Amino acid sequence: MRVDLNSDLGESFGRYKLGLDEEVMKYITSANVACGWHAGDPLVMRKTVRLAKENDVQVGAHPGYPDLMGFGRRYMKLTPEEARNYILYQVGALYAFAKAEGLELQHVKPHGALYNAMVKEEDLARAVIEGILDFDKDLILVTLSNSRVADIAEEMGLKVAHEVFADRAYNPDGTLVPAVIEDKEEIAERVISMVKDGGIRAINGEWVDLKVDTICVHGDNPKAVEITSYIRKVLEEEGVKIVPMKEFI
Amino acid sequence: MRVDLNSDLGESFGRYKLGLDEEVMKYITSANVACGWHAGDPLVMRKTVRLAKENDVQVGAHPGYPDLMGFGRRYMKLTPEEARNYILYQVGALYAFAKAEGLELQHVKPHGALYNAMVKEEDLARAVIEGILDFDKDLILVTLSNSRVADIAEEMGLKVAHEVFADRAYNPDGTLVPAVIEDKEEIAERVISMVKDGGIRAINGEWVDLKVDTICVHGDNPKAVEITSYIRKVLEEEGVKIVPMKEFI
Amino acid sequence: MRVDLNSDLGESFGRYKLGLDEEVMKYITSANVACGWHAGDPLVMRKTVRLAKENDVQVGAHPGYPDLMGFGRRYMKLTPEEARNYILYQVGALYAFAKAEGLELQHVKPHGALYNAMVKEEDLARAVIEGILDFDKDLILVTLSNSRVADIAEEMGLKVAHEVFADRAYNPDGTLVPAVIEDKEEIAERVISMVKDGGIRAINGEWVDLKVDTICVHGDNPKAVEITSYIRKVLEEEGVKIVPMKEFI
Amino acid sequence: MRVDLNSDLGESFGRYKLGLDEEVMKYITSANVACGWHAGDPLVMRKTVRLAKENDVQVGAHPGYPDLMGFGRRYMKLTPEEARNYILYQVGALYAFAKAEGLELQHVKPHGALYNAMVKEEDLARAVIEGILDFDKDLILVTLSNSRVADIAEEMGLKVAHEVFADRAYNPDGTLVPAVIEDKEEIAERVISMVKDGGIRAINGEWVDLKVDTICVHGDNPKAVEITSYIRKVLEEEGVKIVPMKEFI
Repeated sequence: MRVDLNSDLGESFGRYKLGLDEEVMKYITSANVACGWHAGDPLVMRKTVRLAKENDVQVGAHPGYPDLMGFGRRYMKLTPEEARNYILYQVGALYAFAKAEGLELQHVKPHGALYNAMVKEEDLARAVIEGILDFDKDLILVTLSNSRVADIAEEMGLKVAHEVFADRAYNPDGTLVPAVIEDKEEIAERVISMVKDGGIRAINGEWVDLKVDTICVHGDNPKAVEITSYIRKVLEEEGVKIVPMKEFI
Repeated sequence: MRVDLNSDLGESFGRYKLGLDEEVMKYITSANVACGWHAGDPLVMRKTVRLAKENDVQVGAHPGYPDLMGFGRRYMKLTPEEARNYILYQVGALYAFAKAEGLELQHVKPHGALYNAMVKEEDLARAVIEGILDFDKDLILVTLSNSRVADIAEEMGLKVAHEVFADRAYNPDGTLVPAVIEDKEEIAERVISMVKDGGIRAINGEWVDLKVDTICVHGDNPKAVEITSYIRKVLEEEGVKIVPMKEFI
Repeated sequence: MRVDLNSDLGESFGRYKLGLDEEVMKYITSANVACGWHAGDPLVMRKTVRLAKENDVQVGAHPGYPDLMGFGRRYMKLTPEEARNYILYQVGALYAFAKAEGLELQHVKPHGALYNAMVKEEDLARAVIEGILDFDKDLILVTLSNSRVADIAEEMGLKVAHEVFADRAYNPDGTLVPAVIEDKEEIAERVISMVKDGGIRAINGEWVDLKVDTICVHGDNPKAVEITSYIRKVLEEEGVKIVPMKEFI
Repeated sequence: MRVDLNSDLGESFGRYKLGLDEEVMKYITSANVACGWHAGDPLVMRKTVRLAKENDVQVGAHPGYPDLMGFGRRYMKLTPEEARNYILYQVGALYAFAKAEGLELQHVKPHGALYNAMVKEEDLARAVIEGILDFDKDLILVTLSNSRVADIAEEMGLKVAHEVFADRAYNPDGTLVPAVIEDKEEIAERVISMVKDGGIRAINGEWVDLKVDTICVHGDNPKAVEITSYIRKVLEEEGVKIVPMKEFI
């Protein structure tokens, strides 16, 4: 068993500090760094990439819609070429920071509403993938496990990592319900089911098959960091190899 | 005699078309593409880089202050690390587009107020140069001919190209007066003096020594494109080799 | 017969000049001034309001989505309270300029994608109307002639002006086709049919009943200004009283 | 003895919560609400104004430079007409929210770098005051106690409130040192000296005469709220009347 632990970092902006990046960076293998559009800024990006380097964490881009006010959690209708180039712009911006710190970008994980819209609109998913291919065909796309987005990525020649969410309730079709488990013990249970059994039961009890390459964890507060630490703890005890996506995708 | 002809392009934004990029691209050797902060956007950047590729024009970054409303022509007080990373962010953003089109970035020419502030503040000039070095130590910095900025670049190990302005009046110290010659014949005269004699007379008649590596030309309207075409015309007749900076810097 | 002529003005931004505001201001009765979100800025707003005052033109707000890059022509999913307060913010911003010039705001006409989304989503139309009511219950909402938006405005107690587009093709249901008549003679024909006959034929020939309170005209270029002048010309010859909405709504 | 207690509120933005507005709103008499340029947004503005109404707190505008990334703490060179209209825009935006909640704006207190720049540049101070006069000549300007800005306001016909900072060290000339007292007991001491003795000693021991109309207090965290509560506590014990500026300016 092998799995990657990813977390959205560098989500602070200007005067506002969001999350506990340095703390959670001690448990994850991959960081999805905001690119200044839905969150983050140059100073936050440089700091986050530096922290990743010091913690031996892989850096990937976390592009989003041009909506700071909405934290990229609101749908914006974009043409395919707009989405393609908007993704390209953000990946390049973050790349400069990885380069400045002697690191290489590993992946690209779209943020919030963009992530959700790609799952629902195949043309948008294709546009985003095209933007990634424009920059580096070796980049790994992080998307919803077993989703059509993954099939499209494979069809277009882009490596893809199937992402699961242990603290989120699932619908029978594999999509997430718009319930969020809060106790670390229960979350740990779900993590084990996913890695050990390749699935989890949906809110109606139906079994959902899941490909597990990476698990999204959080570090918004001490409590979240606590849960993340425990997830790592349990995975280690189960003999699961915790390694970055680049090592097995 | 050899010289590069550079022009600020991709200065359009959203709905607004600024300049005649495709037309002027036929006469220049280097394009300074806006990076979305003071002007430009992802679509404009992609289009401008594509046009450069088709016209065999070298692409360089034209970063500016985060002030769209002011077109980057207003001073903003930045800390050295802010300036360093703000430059890095914009260079990376443009790099993605050059990469997408199979091109390599050649230079970095700061825009408007940032360009002027670097000439006046050595600590700011150093911060910008550090940001460029963070990305690619092979990039060429375009700055005011014979200015202290050029000396600082050399001291820090960054190649630098001395820029002159044939349609701008000069002060005895080599800085530009905050008068803009309008007739192409007169502008052509100044171009010849600079390349042929390594200088020009200031507004008070005093001779100003100038190192001439690149000449800034414009394409804001048919008239400007006309002047630019004539400048190329006259330089050709004088036996001057018109080639991109990378070939001789 | 009476009718108002409105035009979207103050759509310039920063360095970019858009349209021929001063010229077209000589023919219209109402100006819809951008509020800095999809276009416009403080200087453009002050200038446009000053021009309206000098030309005895009524000023109204032209709020849009927070998307400068897309000129407010892209749908953004907003919650009802977000839309309500986003409208309120923009109306207040423009109000300050009307006040500074001794003028009172007459109306509110949503811009681009927001205008279109209101026609399609009753909850969004209601949210926008609530925002207007929050500021001044005497403001007139400009919306698509005979649309459900108008009925909602009436139900909520807000005066509404039915808007028609003489240079746009219509669908049988009263909505516009996503064709734009270009010859002023033909446009003039449509203007006459609307004011004289209270309707126009859709693209399939079916008659469309239209309430005509205000006609949207343009001034993007000399040609558009030419058409606008002609529209005024023909309306005058037909004995139609050209007056601002406040005089008859 | 009478004094107003003001605090910068509504400084949150989008996803980011800054300060403890509702808590500190229980001790102050005047709130300086951000206008969306350096901080704040429509939802934060509406919420803050609603909270002020519920706590019987006066609302004033807290305009700043168009620099979210820098939280308005960075100098930006503006022309007098730019500053005038930039202030006007923000005051109007906030006014809409006060109006929506049945409240009237009481004052205008510039934020961060703009506040500091006005103290240093008389032409900028004049431009800001002109912008306020453009909107409502009855608005009160909050500025540095005994500063030239206050004299300019008086000369231009705008009421002005002299502001002091009990937790900040002073220079002999009345300006603040770029030290911040942290213990509430010491801060309380300074508050008493200012209200009781009309002054405080500068860092070098020299007595500084101060006009005391309003005291800036904070609510960034429980500790700051604690200090603010204590300040109110001590002022009450000293028999000082704590009332909003409009009641005595």
